[PDB]
Amino acid sequence: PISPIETVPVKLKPGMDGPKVKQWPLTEEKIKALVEICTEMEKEGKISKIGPENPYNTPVFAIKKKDSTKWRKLVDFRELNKRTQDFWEVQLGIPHPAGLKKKKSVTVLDVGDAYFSVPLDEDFRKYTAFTIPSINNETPGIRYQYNVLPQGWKGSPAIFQSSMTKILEPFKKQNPDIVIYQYMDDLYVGSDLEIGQHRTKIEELRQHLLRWGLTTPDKKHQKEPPFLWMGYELHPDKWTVQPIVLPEKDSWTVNDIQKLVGKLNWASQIYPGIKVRQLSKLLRGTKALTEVIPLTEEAELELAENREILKEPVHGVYYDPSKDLIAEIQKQGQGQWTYQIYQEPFKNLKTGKYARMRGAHTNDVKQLTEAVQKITTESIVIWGKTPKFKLPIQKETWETWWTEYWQATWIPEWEFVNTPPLVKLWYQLEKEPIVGAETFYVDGAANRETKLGKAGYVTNKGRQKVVPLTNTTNQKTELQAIYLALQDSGLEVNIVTDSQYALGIIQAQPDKSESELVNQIIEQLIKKEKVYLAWVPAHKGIGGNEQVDKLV
Amino acid sequence: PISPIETVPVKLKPGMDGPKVKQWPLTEEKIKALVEICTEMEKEGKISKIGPENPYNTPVFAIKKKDSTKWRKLVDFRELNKRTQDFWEVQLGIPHPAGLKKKKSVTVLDVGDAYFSVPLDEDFRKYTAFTIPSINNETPGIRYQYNVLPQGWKGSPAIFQSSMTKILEPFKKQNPDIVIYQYMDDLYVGSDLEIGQHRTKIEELRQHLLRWGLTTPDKKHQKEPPFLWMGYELHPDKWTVQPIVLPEKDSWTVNDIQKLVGKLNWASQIYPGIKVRQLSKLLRGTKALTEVIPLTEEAELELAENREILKEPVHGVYYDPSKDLIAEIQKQGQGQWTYQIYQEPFKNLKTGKYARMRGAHTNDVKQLTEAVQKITTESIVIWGKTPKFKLPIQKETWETWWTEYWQATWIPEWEFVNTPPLVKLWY
Ligand SMILES: N#Cc1ccc(NC(=S)NC(=N)Cc2c(Cl)cccc2Cl)cc1
Ligand SMILES: [Mg+2]
Repeated sequence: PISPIETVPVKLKPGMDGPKVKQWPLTEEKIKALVEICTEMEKEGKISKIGPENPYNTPVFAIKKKDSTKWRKLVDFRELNKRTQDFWEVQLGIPHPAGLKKKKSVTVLDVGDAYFSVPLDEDFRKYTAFTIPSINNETPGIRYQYNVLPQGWKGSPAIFQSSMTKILEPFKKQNPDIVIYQYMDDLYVGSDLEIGQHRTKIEELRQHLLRWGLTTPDKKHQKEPPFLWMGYELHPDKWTVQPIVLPEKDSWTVNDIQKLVGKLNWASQIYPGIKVRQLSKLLRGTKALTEVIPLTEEAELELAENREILKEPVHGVYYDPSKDLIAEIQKQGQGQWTYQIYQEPFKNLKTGKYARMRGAHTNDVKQLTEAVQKITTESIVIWGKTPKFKLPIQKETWETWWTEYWQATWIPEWEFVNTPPLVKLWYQLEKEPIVGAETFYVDGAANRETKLGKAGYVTNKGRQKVVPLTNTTNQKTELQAIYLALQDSGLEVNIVTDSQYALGIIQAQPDKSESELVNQIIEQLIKKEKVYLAWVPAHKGIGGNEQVDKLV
Repeated sequence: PISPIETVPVKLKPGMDGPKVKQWPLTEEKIKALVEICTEMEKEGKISKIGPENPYNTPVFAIKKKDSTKWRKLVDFRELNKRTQDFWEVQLGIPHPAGLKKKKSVTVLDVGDAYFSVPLDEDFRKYTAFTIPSINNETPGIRYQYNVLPQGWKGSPAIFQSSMTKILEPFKKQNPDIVIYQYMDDLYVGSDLEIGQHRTKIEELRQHLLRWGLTTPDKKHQKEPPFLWMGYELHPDKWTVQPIVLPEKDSWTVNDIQKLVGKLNWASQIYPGIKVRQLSKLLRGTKALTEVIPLTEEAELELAENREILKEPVHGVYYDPSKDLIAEIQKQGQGQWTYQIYQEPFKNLKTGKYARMRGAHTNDVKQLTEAVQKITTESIVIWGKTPKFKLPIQKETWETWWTEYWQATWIPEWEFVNTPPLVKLWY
């Protein structure tokens, strides 16, 4: 029954008073079906009768969707919860298993209908008033008020788990070795004392709990390693995800391609190298809940490899507080980078992927960091410390970039790994102009409307050229020019662009891009011996850039 | 402590609800720290534990003020502030001496310790609720609410005002000319004395607050110098301008001129009085990049006069207490980090720069974290209020490290920006 427990004082949102909703005089069958339920409740102390003087009312329902033994009364609190102060959302933070610690004997007790014994502020009970009717205008209605935590109320999962935690505290300070955790209706208790030695404590736990009204049945209870929690499969030493099945069709619609892509990330927690770029590059569209989205060529190949992977099941090891964490990043190539966190080489703690979903131009070194980063942040959350990295890159390749990269980054210590692909600056531009090297006064304007442009140059050597372009933006040409110059020039060249766009790009030294031209202007940089780029503002800077700006 | 006070009623702005900012995840080093610090405060009745009826929640980190003597709690009340201290920026608003930025020297000692005596208004507590995380959230955070004006919260000071000015009078007498700015947790004493003398005024002051109630851990060293004996002494005299170095080496090429025509053509917003056409006419031809060119007519002069308006600071630049102070810092080169503190683009207020050591901790995310705490104080001191920084750093990287080298009792506001382009080579 109820408890001696201290009652958390609750208040309804400012000004707002209690709900006053009515019951739609329903099946007089169900009626006496609540009248019996209610009466077993008022006796258990769970509720009480009250002089209709100043109460409100919430809709009272009786049901049993089911195909079983009895009926359940279900009070709809919607319009009460719309008036109750907010509480401290604590399930807001979920413990990720990959940072849990081995544990011998784990048990879980069913508390589900325990909140029914946790008192309810003896002053916020008037608002739990509900009216169970009578045969038909037979009685004003059998009228009760809730004395504990209504099964719907907003402040319940909260106030309960508060109250709970409190209750357990002492029991948790006289067994500082064992550990208790809760989950809505699931209290799990895991420890080290051999299941037997474990049983006693759980019974003592149960005995402690009963010493406070909180009751706890053992029948049709739970202990079922694997434990299905938060969409995980929890064993006393290993851990993994819910059964992940990848539906297969010949017709795909966002509604399914999403459930597909998402479900594909969730598996990444422990499944090595899972990719998702190509597959969700499709759902990369407008709000079509049922638009017929036809898998493209990559989507297929990719979904394929996620199977080859997802097929073979995988396990997850736990964290040993006494052993430094390690983490390695692998580059899958398409801005897709996969990692995995270990303490011991032939089993994992957790694995992961990181892809540069960002804008239009990036870098394998830059990305390697973002990944190095994405990871660090995760560790701190899970394990409470940063991991020792092992990354596909050389101190010399790194230190160069950060030393020449306007943004300020910081990578914890890191041990090199020759595991190709090898992250490395595919090229560098001259800091100073090459002496003697032909200068290409370059440019290429386009018509915003005519979507027609020109891109050429003019060298000191007096060499000119102006290739025509149809179906082009302006930035498209300001890069054609460049590529164009690079194209008709010696292993050594000095390029002059009026295009800060083209420059701000090139200067970042992208090793790849989402553009058909920036990936070409790239492989021409990769080939040159000495390349120095220069910036002269368009108009005003019509210095040498003059002759170049005229032709086009 | 042991002698109750008439708490000062505190009203959050109408329509404004307490803060509900989420607790950044900490190292376990940082938890154990705070976990201890708190239990302590709890015994002292300083602050207590709450329940689920308090849904409010403000951030808490842990850093080291001394060196590593031992940890210190630092609640990021940056929020409860906007929702309080902003309206408690006047109700009990502490004024700012626009001369402090001039003393021969400004020592800086804190008092955050003082507040910890004045009981906090029973009704307001709930909003100062702060919560110690756990590693992996394997447990419900420990929840605490303050029962005294906590520290970082910009209203503990305003409430304590009265009391300070009272402890600080029997010293304002003695030493007139000394200026005392109390901004949040720390006092800013500034005097035009030969170091040693001022230094005395300070110690002479500290000893004052001290024999009255306040305590200042300001014991900087302890009769011992091994090449590191720092007690916050700023020198708002050298707070100065002009390092926009136009090359000079009398041998300019098509390339050397090129870059120039640009940086000059850049400052056309911050300085609309600079021409370049005549020097850009020098480029007018499509000559090689490593060829030398010749000084022309007005150009040769244009380099003079356009290097001249480049000495007379931009006029129109007046602090606007209405608007906010923005400060963008930019990675310059090894060790050096140029910066600016404007209120409206291209109307810069102060444009210093900075540097740190290579071997010894050669790190960006450290320098920056200092170039902030420094850039900041220029402000607290100059305009009496921390800026908002356009930090050239990945939101998440910074998110992770700052706490480290972070010495200060305050957290400014900040944001992270994509790429300074043609600005690292200028200022
Ligand atoms: N099955 C299982 C299982 C696996 C790992 C752990 N290890 C730890 S350190 N977790 C706990 N202390 C408690 C715990 C959590 Cl976090 C989640 C569900 C149940 C329990 Cl009991 C506990 C139980
Ligand atoms: Mg042009």
